[PDB]
This record gives sequence, structure tokens and C-alpha cells, in this order.
Amino acid sequence: WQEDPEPEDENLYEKNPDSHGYDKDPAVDIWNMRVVFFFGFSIVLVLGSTFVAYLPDYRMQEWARREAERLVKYREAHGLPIMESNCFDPSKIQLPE
Amino acid sequence: DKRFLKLLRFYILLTGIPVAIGITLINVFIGEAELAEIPEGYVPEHWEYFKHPISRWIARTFF
Amino acid sequence: PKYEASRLSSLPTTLDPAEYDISSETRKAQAERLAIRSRLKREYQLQYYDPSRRGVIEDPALVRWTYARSANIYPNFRPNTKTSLLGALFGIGPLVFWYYVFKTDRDRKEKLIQEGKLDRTFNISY
Amino acid sequence: LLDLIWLEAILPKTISLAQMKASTLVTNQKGLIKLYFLSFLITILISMILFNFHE
Amino acid sequence: RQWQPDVEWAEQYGGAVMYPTKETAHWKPPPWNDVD
Amino acid sequence: QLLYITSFVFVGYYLLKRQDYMYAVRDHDMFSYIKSHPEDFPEKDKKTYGEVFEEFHPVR
Amino acid sequence: HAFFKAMLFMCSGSIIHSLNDEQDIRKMGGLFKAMPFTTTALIVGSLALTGMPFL
Amino acid sequence: MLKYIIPTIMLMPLTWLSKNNMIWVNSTAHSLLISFTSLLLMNQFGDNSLNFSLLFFSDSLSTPLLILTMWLLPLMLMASQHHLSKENLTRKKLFITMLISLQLFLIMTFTAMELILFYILFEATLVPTLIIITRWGNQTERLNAGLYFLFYTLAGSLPLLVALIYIQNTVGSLNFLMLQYWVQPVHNSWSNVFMWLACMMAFMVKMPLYGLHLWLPKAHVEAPIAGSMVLAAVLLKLGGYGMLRITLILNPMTDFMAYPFIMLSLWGMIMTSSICLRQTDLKSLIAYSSVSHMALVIVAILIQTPWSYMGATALMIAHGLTSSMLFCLANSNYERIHSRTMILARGLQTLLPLMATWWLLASLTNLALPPTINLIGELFVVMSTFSWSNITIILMGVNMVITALYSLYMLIMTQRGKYTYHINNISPSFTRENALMSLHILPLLLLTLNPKIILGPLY
Amino acid sequence: SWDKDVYPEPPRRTPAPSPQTSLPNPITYLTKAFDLLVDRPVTLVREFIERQHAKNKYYYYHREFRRVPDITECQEKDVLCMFEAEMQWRRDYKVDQEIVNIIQERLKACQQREGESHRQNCAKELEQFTQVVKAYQDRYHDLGAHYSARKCLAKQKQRMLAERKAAKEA
Amino acid sequence: YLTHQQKVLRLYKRALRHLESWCIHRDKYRYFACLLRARFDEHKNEKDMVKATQLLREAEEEFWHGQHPQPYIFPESPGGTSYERYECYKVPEWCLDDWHPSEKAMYPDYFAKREQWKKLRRESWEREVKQLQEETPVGGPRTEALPPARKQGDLPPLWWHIVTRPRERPM
Amino acid sequence: EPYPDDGTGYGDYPKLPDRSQQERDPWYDWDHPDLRLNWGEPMHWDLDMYIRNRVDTSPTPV
Amino acid sequence: PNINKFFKYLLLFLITMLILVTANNLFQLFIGWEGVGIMSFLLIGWWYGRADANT
Ligand SMILES: CCCCCCCCCCCCO[C@@H]1O[C@H](CO)[C@@H](O[C@H]2O[C@H](CO)[C@@H](O)[C@H](O)[C@H]2O)[C@H](O)[C@H]1O
Ligand SMILES: CCCCCCCCCCCCO[C@@H]1O[C@H](CO)[C@@H](O[C@H]2O[C@H](CO)[C@@H](O)[C@H](O)[C@H]2O)[C@H](O)[C@H]1O
Ligand SMILES: CCCCCCCCCCCCO[C@@H]1O[C@H](CO)[C@@H](O[C@H]2O[C@H](CO)[C@@H](O)[C@H](O)[C@H]2O)[C@H](O)[C@H]1O
Ligand SMILES: CCCCCCCCCCCCO[C@@H]1O[C@H](CO)[C@@H](O[C@H]2O[C@H](CO)[C@@H](O)[C@H](O)[C@H]2O)[C@H](O)[C@H]1O
Ligand SMILES: CCCCCCCCCCCCO[C@@H]1O[C@H](CO)[C@@H](O[C@H]2O[C@H](CO)[C@@H](O)[C@H](O)[C@H]2O)[C@H](O)[C@H]1O
Ligand SMILES: CCCCCCCCCCCCO[C@@H]1O[C@H](CO)[C@@H](O[C@H]2O[C@H](CO)[C@@H](O)[C@H](O)[C@H]2O)[C@H](O)[C@H]1O
Repeated sequence: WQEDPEPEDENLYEKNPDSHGYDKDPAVDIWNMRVVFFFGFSIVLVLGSTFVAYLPDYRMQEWARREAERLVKYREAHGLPIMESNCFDPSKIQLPE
Repeated sequence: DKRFLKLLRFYILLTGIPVAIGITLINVFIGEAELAEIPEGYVPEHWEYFKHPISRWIARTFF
Repeated sequence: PKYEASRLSSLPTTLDPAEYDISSETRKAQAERLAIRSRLKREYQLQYYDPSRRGVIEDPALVRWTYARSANIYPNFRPNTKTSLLGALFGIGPLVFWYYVFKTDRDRKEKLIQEGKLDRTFNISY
Repeated sequence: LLDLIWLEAILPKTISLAQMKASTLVTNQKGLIKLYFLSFLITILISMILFNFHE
Repeated sequence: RQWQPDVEWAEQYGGAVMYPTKETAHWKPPPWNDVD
Repeated sequence: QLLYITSFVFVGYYLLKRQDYMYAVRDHDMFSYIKSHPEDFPEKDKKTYGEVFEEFHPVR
Repeated sequence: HAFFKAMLFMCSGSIIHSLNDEQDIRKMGGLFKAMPFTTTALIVGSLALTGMPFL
Repeated sequence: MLKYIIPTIMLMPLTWLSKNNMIWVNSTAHSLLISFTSLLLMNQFGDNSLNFSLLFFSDSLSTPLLILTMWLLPLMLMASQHHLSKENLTRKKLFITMLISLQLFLIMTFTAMELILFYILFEATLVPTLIIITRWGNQTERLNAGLYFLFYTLAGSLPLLVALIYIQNTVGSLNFLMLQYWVQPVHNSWSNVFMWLACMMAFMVKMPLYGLHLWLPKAHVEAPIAGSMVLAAVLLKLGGYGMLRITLILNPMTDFMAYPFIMLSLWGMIMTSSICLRQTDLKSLIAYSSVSHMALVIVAILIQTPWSYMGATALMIAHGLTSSMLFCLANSNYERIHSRTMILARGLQTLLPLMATWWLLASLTNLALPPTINLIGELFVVMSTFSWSNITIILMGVNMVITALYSLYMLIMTQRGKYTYHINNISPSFTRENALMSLHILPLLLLTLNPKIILGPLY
Repeated sequence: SWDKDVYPEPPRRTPAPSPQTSLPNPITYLTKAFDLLVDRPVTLVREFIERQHAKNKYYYYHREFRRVPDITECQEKDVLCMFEAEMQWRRDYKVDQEIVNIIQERLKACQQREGESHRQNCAKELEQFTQVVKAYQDRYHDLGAHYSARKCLAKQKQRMLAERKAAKEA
Repeated sequence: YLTHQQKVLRLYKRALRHLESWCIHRDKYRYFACLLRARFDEHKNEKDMVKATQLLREAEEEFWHGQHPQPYIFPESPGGTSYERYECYKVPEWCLDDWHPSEKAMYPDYFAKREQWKKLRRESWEREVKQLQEETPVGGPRTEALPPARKQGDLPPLWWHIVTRPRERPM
Repeated sequence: EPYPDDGTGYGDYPKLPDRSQQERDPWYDWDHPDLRLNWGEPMHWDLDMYIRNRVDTSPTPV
Repeated sequence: PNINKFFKYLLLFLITMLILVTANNLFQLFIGWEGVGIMSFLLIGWWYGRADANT
């Protein structure tokens, strides 16, 4: 039955010893290497890392410590407990029964 | 293998070196902000609640 | 003191009674085994030594092994006393055993917490 | 034992066989007018006597 | 290369039904142009 | 290609008109009925979470 | 233990190198004068290991 | 989310209108730009999520998954473009369209408020993925793989549709913000036992849960490389993401309904790790590694503690890059020897030195070497499950021994020992392959410096 | 540079040098070498940077959150009130985590500072850590991953019920 | 598979090597090695084979009892401490085909001779296969032996991988 | 000799002696020397368990 | 021929020990704890062409 024979495993380095593995055409191959490297590494990985390193107080963890220090300073200076077992004022609650 | 590692090093440094220089000049010639009490009647912008100038700049521009 | 062969320690060939008493129909068997091995060795070498060959000399023996170790298992399965009991013993047995181990542990622990008996003085991370 | 055999059998392999046999029952029909309309009579009778769809 | 169906695979869908049984072993594919 | 775009928009505009009209009618009917049977739609007396009791279910 | 144990491995490495990567002591022997400095460090380390007073 | 949805859609005209020889350059370059802008999503707040509109919101859970999703599209393009080199042009553009459309559905799936909108897109990811497997897979068994994959998902996702629609009838909304304030407790009854199962079984099969996993090794062995990458890196995590959301409305019934699935996961992780020690197919070994790793995620979501949710979030992200890297490492060998048998090409470190370094680094993350985010996530789940029950440490400890065994066994078998004599077409690694590998491991290791951005809302 | 009341430090008591040997102290000469060769060039660099900072002085502020009604005052199913109440609870939850961190830092610093006398000399530090943890545990423990102000309020009301029941039985 | 002679000689060599492991000292080894040889000469001329086989089996039983549990192994023999130590440094010659031209430029003379070897291999292959064809019986070889070159100017069939194999100390 | 025809999915795959690859002759020139296998010879069902890095069945002096 | 890599592994092997020995918290200690274990694996298996070394 009429079916083409299986092709041959082509080696990119055979025709282009400088091949980057991106394309048969050397000119396209070099460009495809450059966009990957420049956008992949020089932009996203470097500038994205710097962007993450300088995020403005991610989820107010810095603010929370500053606020806690303000509350500890105030409470200990007014003879108050630093923290109470009750989150909500019992004056605002009515138990059943 | 050596060609790939030279290419990887070059492109990381292509923007890495300017950023390292840019961060250094900002930290040296601009510096961080000083914590102050909010003056009476003043309403700071949302980006003025952050210390580092790069963090403040991100707040203004994108957030 | 004879040699007690085990599963994980074979009988040495030099102590095997069948190793010495070599008849003739065993010589013919050995020669037929060497014939198969030499026929396959020649077939491999004509490709291994071929100067123009760049690739993988596909091994049907290796393909048969990887195939039997997966695709060929279910079509040869039959639910029966050995296969059902084995699947019964191990498919569900461990799951039930671990369920009662953990259920018993957590029941007992929750009981103490209700009675305020378990010690959680500094337990505030969970 | 578990994966390549029993976990297959208990679900996908048995469900596939059931539907295949239901399909043969449904579609293995003689193609005869007389038989199809006879089942219509049975369906109508069963609808009334057993399920009271007429009530 | 990528496997594509051959004749043996194709003939699985060329019969009068998909699941041959003792009952339907005498069925045949209808005529190509529906004319008998 | 221009007629394909135009025909869809022209027909689609009137389908969107009718769609929005039918949903307006549904709301009209709903609020009139609610207003005609105030006994079935009582303005309920709401409580605050301080007064309401909810069982606590510890996670541990 | 860090001092003399590391020396003992270094000394054995010296002998193993001199005997062409032979690590079996049955194939060694007669090295007391042939490898004087290795012999010295081997004796000192052995006496340090065995608790020779004031090592 | 429109600032990400629209540019994702524009990748389709960009690919179709590109010069015939520049389809891989254009799509890869501009998809990397989309990924760059995805970092703006990290404008998270301590108390509130980032609620863009009535359709889309992002919080600390969806944000890392969105960033991983958008990062993966360019990586998948580079991985695919070699084995598709002899495909005709139109069918290459269609392949890239299936990858772009998958990203479109994924970035809307992770950001939808409405659970029905989440359900619709969650289900729509089936069509591009099934097409990629069954059309561009190499083996005959890719058709069976698609069928198993399709009907496993639907068998569970159709009961979910009924359950979700029922919830909106009673509650009045499926918006996730409303549900946080209108959630009522789920009381015991056979009705709720089956509402719980309907709400959870669809996500369990995606994870997959042990016992409902057999579709996954089958699918990976048959899918192309891009199919394997998205399947392992993101498509598995839809089940984890859905559970983290849907468990909100199932308390307190989860207290006991979770036992059978914790038992399947705790025992299932040991079984699938042990199975990895005897797998002959390299891709199948990595597929069975995913089941063992996701077993921890299932237990972490089910026990519902702040530490386990943080572990689950880190585990899902960490596993995404590691498993995707491992599939790419296996593929690069396959593109040379055209077989998946692990014992075929041995001693590859002698012939491909740098590629062996990627194998070592991927293996060390797979076995959760500290302080990688693979261990950060795993350790957090172990700490939380010890408080759940102290005995769990035995099973988690055993799984860490076996996990190191098959991780290094894979490295030893393929990279070390003696090279196979008759295999003489092992060409040097291409820059495309080395770059593909470094774009997995480098971000994975960089996250060690700022783990908090992958720890989720409970951080 | 930090509030000495929030992060207390006892007064320092260094003994004076009191040699009993005629040999020179190598530490003293290395200390002078370190001062001249390391500390001095480091200090000059800093004063240069601190001078650039003086020319450009600008301020950032600590965000202050006005109090809003809490969950106890919210009517059932009123999302607009519930949202503000439950955002406030989360912010307080974050600050209370940081309060525990401050007290734990004081405890940990005392253990190291007091040396072999830490068990006796850190008694006050240990007591404060014990109390704040008890309060934190009462508030926030066992809520689960899907914690809210509502579940926290429910937990408190259960505690208040048992505490009332004990007093009645007293 | 071995013959009676081969089994006896193999047992003799194995017995002496284990005796060497026990004795250690060369003088003590030389003494007992001669006593062992005397045991083998007591039955050197035993022409009643069935008795000889009994002698061999009893000698192997006497060996298993008396073997050293940790005998000496030459460093590079299987089980030795240097066995396979250098396999990581053995690189197949076909790898040089994938060198960049700038790497091949550093060894102009070496890569010229390499072409002459590749040329010699190509021009030899056709005749090598033919010799094996006509020198092998009908039903494929009965043994693993290979023939020499039967004509001048012919190389022995299947020689490439024996001749160009890596060195024992390749680096 | 195939594995016994119980349910287990062996099919007709040969049952070969349960012996480690460490037991084979290390001096024969194998095609795969590290595995001590020849190209084409039938591979043990549990070969991946009997490689030289894993289970050993060599005779022991005791 | 890989003496350079051998010395890099020895230095890494020492660095992870000093992380272990100076760790003030258990997570940091674990980094050193696992680090020495990995460097042991890489150095013990230095001659990776040898099966007994990988084992
Ligand atoms: C490493 C390169 C990275 C590139 C990306 C970063 C680019 C931006 C770098 C920072 C730019 C300068 O950063 C910016 O400095 C000025 C300080 O004058 C601050 O601005 C503030 O102080 C100045 C006075 O100096 C006043 O106008 C006013 O009080 C206020 O606007 C900004 O809050 C800060 O964001
Ligand atoms: C529990 C939730 C998920 C449950 C999912 C259950 C639905 C079924 C999912 C799998 C769908 C497979 O659908 C169908 O199954 C049968 C096997 O049963 C496959 O058939 C395959 O197995 C049979 C029997 O081993 C072989 O004879 C056949 O050569 C092979 O093709 C079909 O190729 C496939 O089209
Ligand atoms: C949670 C419930 C999920 C329900 C999902 C329902 C999916 C149903 C899919 C179709 C089921 C029937 O599909 C059909 O099954 C049979 C048996 O498996 C397959 O048949 C295959 O196995 C049988 C028996 O092993 C062989 O006789 C047959 O030669 C072989 O081809 C068919 O190739 C497949 O087309
Ligand atoms: C009334 C409303 C009508 C709305 C229609 C809006 C779009 C109209 C498009 C008109 C231009 C079409 O352009 C026609 O098709 C393509 C792309 O353009 C061109 O040919 C193209 O080949 C390949 C794509 O295969 C591309 O590299 C390149 O874009 C171009 O060379 C044809 O040479 C041109 O004849
Ligand atoms: C990871 C990096 C991602 C890079 C993304 C690249 C695309 C960048 C898109 C930038 C969009 C900026 O869009 C515009 O920027 C200017 C400053 O220039 C801002 O300018 C304004 O910001 C804030 C608004 O609260 C105020 O201080 C004031 O109104 C003004 O400063 C605008 O708020 C914004 O409308
Ligand atoms: C992977 C598979 C996982 C399967 C998990 C199986 C979980 C089994 C859950 C059992 C609990 C079901 O819910 C249970 O229903 C019974 C009814 O029978 C309810 O019981 C209610 O009706 C019964 C009548 O039978 C009354 O006696 C009882 O007074 C009343 O409370 C319980 O309120 C509830 O506890």
C-alpha cells in the first residue's frame, strides 16, 4: 500500500555548526535566541526580581509591626494588658438564655 | 555549553549592571524617607506611606 | 555442613550437583543456547559496527520488556481468589487500618481538649 | 495489582463493558414493522395497568 | 514520526455496526448509493 | 464581509432590545406582586451578630 | 578527634598512592623505612587515637 | 483583568499575521512581555483582595498561579517548536492557538468571582488540552488517553455543576465575596454528604486523588511536551485551587467527611512514591511523582489550618516549576533517542555535562532540599499534619525517604554509570534546550529569597 | 533608632581592664588596627552618604485606620457593614500576631543576654510571654484557615457561656 | 560448559589465591602453596574419570568451607576498589564528530589522521560484511568467534570498535 | 517457561531465574557491560530490581 | 581532570557544615543538615562510572 517511507532524523548542527537550536535558517535562529534571552532573562527575570524585591510593603506586614509597637508602647505605659482574651467588648454581646 | 553560559551571563548583566548602579545611586543620592507624624489636616497620598524611593515609585505608577 | 541456598543467596555453581554430571543431551542444550546467543550477537554487531549508522540500535527484547511491564498486564488479568483476595487484602486493608489508627488518636485527643486536660500552653501555631 | 489492574476494573473497564452490552440490546432489532408496533401495544397496556398514566 | 491510523484501524469503523454480536453477524453495510 | 457584520448587528440590536424589555417586565411583575401581598413578604426584623447565637466549630 | 583522624586518612592516602592505589594491608608491609615521614605521622596518630598520655 | 485578557487574545492575530518563518519569534517574544506585566498583580493587601470588577478579582492565592500560568506559555512555545519543525504552517499556527486559548481560559479561571463562571472556564480548559493531546501526540494510545482524561473530568464535574447551581438557589449568590459573608454551617444529613461529595469530587480527580489518578500517567505518556508542561504545571493546580475556594462553604462537614480522602492521600503518597521506584518509562515516573506530591496538597487543604494552606500554596507553585522542568529534561533526551525507556540511554553525564547539572538541580528540588520552596511547602504541610495527628509524621517521614530514593535513582540511572555503546547520535545540547532549563530553575531558586509571595492569603 | 520602651535593654555594666600579666593583649592591638583600618574608612563613607541624604529630606507616614463598628454591631447578612467590620478584624489579627512577635523577641533577647543566669533573671520576660500567648490563644486559636470575625465572635461567646456557667455553679 | 581439566585448573588457581589471603606472609604462603600443589599431584594421573569427578566435587566442598570470607582482589578486577573507576573518563570517539570547527581547529594534525581512519573504515566495510557472509554457515554462526583477514589488504571483519576503543587511562 | 496462568498480568512473558545481574560473568564481553546483558536476550521481568545497584543474590560464605 | 570541581565540592561541603554549626534556629540548622548529606552524595559518588560508588 502506498505510504511514504519514514524520514531521517536531521541534525541541526550538520548544516549550521553555530545553530542555537531554534530554526533551520541561521538568521531566524539568532533572532529567536535573542528575544528569548533578552526578554526572558534581561527583562522578566532581572527587572521582575527587582520589582518584587521593592514591592511597597507586601500585605502591610511592615505596617503591622509599626502598629504593634505603637500599641505595646501605649498599653504598657497606661498599665493595660498588652492583649486580652476577648476580641469583642462583652458590653456589645448578649448571650442566650 | 560554554557559549550558553557566556550568553546567559551577558544578558543577566546587560540589565543587571545598570540596575545595580541605578539602585546604588538612588540609595546614595536620594535615600530613604524619614518617618514623620501626619500634620494636622494633611492627607498624604497613598504612595507616601512607604519608605524606600523605589517602593514609593512603584506605588505612584502602577498600584 | 551442606550449603543451605536461600532466595537472596544462591547455590554456588561449584556446589551444584547438576554442574558436574554433564551428560550429552545437556551438551547439545548448551550448544543450542550458544547458537542463539551467537546469532543475536552477529545481528547486533553488523549494525553496531556499521560506519554509516547514526542512531539507536532498537532492541526488540527491551521493547518487549517495557511493554510487558505495563500495557500487557490488564488483558492477562482474571478476577479470582488469588487476585481478588490480594486486591482485597491490600487495596482497602491499609486504608481501613490507617483510618482507625488516626480516628482513634484524634478521638482521644479531642476528648482531652474538651476536658481541658491536654496541655496547649504555648500552642498558637497550627 | 492495584493500579494497572484493580483500580481500572472497578471503574472504567466495567462501566465501558456495561454500556457496550446495553447498546447491543437496544440496537439489535429485526427491523420489522410487526414487532415494533407490538411493543407499542405493550407500552400502552403497561402504561395503564401498572402506572395508571391515564389517571 | 507521529502514528496515524492505518487500514487495520480504519476497518474498525467500516462494518454495519460497531460491536459485532451473535445476533448481528449476518448484517452487511448498506449500498453506497442507498440503492438495492 | 460587510453585510455579514451589518446583518448580525442589525438583527442583534433588536434581540437585545427585546431581551432587555422582557427582564424589565419580569421585575415590574415581581415588585407589583410583592406590593400586592405584603402579608407574604414581611419586612423582617433583623438582629446583630452580638445577639445571634452561632455554634462554634473548632478546627484542630 | 578531628586532628589525628584526618591525619590517619591522609597517611593511608600516602601509602595507597605509593602502592598504585592498593588499599589492602596484606599487599603492603615493609614501609617503615621506605616511607619515613608517613610512618612517623602514622605512629603519632595511632598513639593519639589510643590515648597515649599527653597527646 | 482586561489588561491581561486582551493582550493574551492579541497573541492569536499576532501568530496568524506573522511572517511564515517568524511565528515562534513573535509569539515567544510578546508572550514574555505579557508575563512581565503579570507582576503588577502583586499589589496585594493585608486585609482585602484586589477586586477589579464584578467578574474578576485577584488575591494572594490566584496571583502566584496567574504569574506561573503566564510564565509557562513562552516556555511551552520554546519546548514545542523543535518537534513541530516539519509540521505545515497552518497547523503550527493552530497549535500555538491552542496554547494561547488555554492561557486565556486559565487566567479567567483563577480570577473569576462567580463559581459558575469559574466552573465554565474550568471546564473549557478541557477542549484545548484534549485537542493538544489527541492531535499532536505521537503514539497510538493518545486517543485512549484523551478519552480517559475527558470522562474522568466530566464524571465529577457534572455533579459539581448541579451542586453549584443548587447552592445559588438557596444562598442566592455564587460570588465568592458574598459567600464569605453569607456562608452558613453545613449540618449533618445524607443530603449534605452528597452535596459535599459533588462539590469536591471534581477537584479530587484533577489533583488527582489516589485511586482516581490512573488517567494522569496515561495522559502524560501520550501528550506532547507542551501538553505535559501545562498539564503538570497548571492543570493539576485547578483542582487544588478549587478546593481551597470551595472548602469555605462546606464547614463543619469537612471535619469528618475528609477522613476517607486523607486516608487515600496519606497511604496513596507512599504507594505512588514506591511505584516510582519500579517505573520503566521516564515520563511515567515523573507522572507518578506528581500524584505523590499532590497527595500532600489534598491533605493540606482538607485539614484546613493556616499553616497547611500556606504549605499547599507553596507546594502547588513549587511543584509546577519542578515537574515542568523534569518533563522538559526527559523530553530533551527523547528528542535524541526517540524513546522514553529510562534504562535505554545511560551515563549521559559523560556526554552532556551541562545538561546533567540541570538534572541534578531538578532532582534536588523534587526531593525538597532546604531552603527551596519545594521544602518550604512540604515542611509546612508536615508541621500542620503533625498537629492534626502526631502519627502522621511516620508516613510523612517514610515518604521523604522514598522520595529521595527515586529522585536520585532517576539521576543515577540516566546520568551516571556507563554510556550505552550503540547510541551515537547524542548531539550537544542546544542553546534552546539550555535556556529552557534555566528559565525553570532560576525563578524557582530566586523565590527562595522572597518566599512570602507564594504563601497565599493565609500569610 | 527604635523605641527603648517597646524593646527594652537593661543598663550595660562592663568591667574595666585589670591585667595580671606583663604580656601585651593581642586583642587590644587588633582592636586598634580594626578601628583604624576598618571602622574609620567605613565611617567616612557613611558621612558622605548621610550628607547627600541631608540635601534631600522627605517624609513617609504611618497609616492610621479610623475605627469602624465591629461584627457584633453588624446586622445579619449586611455585607456593607460586615465588610468593614471584617476588614478591621483582619487588620487587628495582623497586629496581634506582631504583638506576640515583640514579646517573643524580648524573651529571646533576655535568654541570651542573661547568660547562665537566664532562668532566674528572665522571670519577668517569661511571665509576659506566657500571658500574651494565653490571650492570643483565646482569641485566634482553632478558628481554622477560613477564619472570620464571625467565627472569632462565635468562639468568644462559647467561652463567655462556659465562664458564666462556672460562676453560676460557684 | 567447561571441561574437567578447565574446572580442575580453575579450582587450583582459586584455591591458591584464597590460601594467599589466609597466609599473607610470602614465606608462609610459599610453604602452604607447595603442600596444596602436592595434593593436586596425588591424583594427577587418575585415569578413572568417575573417581576423578568425585575428587573434584569433594575438593570444591573443601574449598567452600575453607575460603577466606574476604579474599584479596586485585584493585582493578571486578569487585576491586578501582574497578570501573575510570569509566567516567572514557568518551567514545564518535563524540569528536560533534566538535565545533573552532575546537577542531586547535588540533589540525590529529583531525587529519582521524579522517584517514574514517576513510579506511568506510573503504573496508563492504568487504568485511562479505567475508562474514560467505564464511558463516547456512544457519548463522554457531559460535562467537570471528575470522581474520584472509587476503592481503583486507582488515579483520568487525575491527573498528576493538581498535578505536578508549584507553584504560583515558585522562 | 511462562509465569503460571493465575490472574496476574504476566501473559506469556518468560519466567527466568531470579538471580541478580551481579551474578553474571564479569569477564564476558557483554553488549551492555554495566548491566551485564546482551542485545536481544530476554530481560528478566524484575530486571530493574536486579541491576547491580540494587538487590544482590550472590552466594555468601555463610 | 575535574580537580577544579572537586575543590568546589569540598568548599561547598565545608560551607554547609559551618551553616550547621552556627545555626541559631532549627530551620537554618536543617539547611546545613541536609546540605552536608547532599555534598556527601556528590563526593562519595565522585567516580560515577563505577556502580559500587553510586550504590
Ligand atoms: C535601579 C533602577 C530601577 C528603575 C525603576 C525605578 C525608577 C524610579 C527610581 C526612584 C525615583 C526617585 O524616587 C522618588 O524620589 C522623590 C524624592 O525627591 C520622592 O518624592 C517626594 O520627595 C520630593 C523631594 O525630594 C518631593 O517632590 C516630595 O516630597 C515627594 O514627591 C518620591 O516619593 C520617590 O519615589
Ligand atoms: C470515577 C469518576 C471517573 C470514572 C470514569 C468512568 C468512565 C470511563 C472512562 C474511560 C473511558 C474509556 O472508554 C473506552 O474504554 C475501553 C475499555 O473499557 C477502551 O478499550 C480499551 O480496553 C479494552 C479492554 O481492555 C481493549 O479490548 C481495547 O483494545 C482498548 O481499546 C476504549 O478504547 C475506550 O474508548
Ligand atoms: C461516572 C460515570 C461516567 C460514565 C461515562 C460513560 C462513558 C461511556 C463510554 C463508551 C462505553 C462503551 O465503549 C466501548 O466499550 C468497549 C468495552 O470497554 C470497548 O471494547 C473493547 O473492550 C471489549 C472487551 O474488553 C472488547 O470486546 C472489544 O474488542 C474492545 O474494542 C469499545 O472499544 C468501546 O467503544
Ligand atoms: C467591511 C469590513 C471589512 C473588515 C476587514 C478587515 C481586514 C481586511 C484585510 C484586508 C487585507 C488582507 O490582506 C491579504 O491577506 C494577507 C494578510 O493581509 C496577505 O498575505 C499575508 O501572508 C502572510 C499570512 O499568510 C503574512 O505574512 C502577511 O500578513 C501577508 O504577507 C495578503 O497578501 C493580502 O492580500
Ligand atoms: C513588572 C513591571 C510591569 C511594567 C508594566 C508596563 C506598563 C506600565 C503602565 C503604567 C500605567 C501608568 O498610568 C498612569 O501613570 C501615572 C504616572 O505616570 C499615574 O499618575 C498619577 O498616579 C497617582 C494616582 O493615584 C497620583 O499620584 C496622581 O494622580 C498621579 O501621580 C496614574 O495613576 C496612571 O494613570
Ligand atoms: C469516599 C466515600 C466517602 C463516604 C463518607 C460517608 C460518610 C457517612 C456520613 C454519615 C452521616 C450522615 O448523616 C446522618 O444521617 C442520619 C440519618 O440516617 C441523621 O439522623 C437523623 O435521622 C435518623 C433516622 O435514621 C434519626 O435516628 C436521628 O435522630 C436523626 O438525627 C443524622 O443527623 C446524620 O448524622
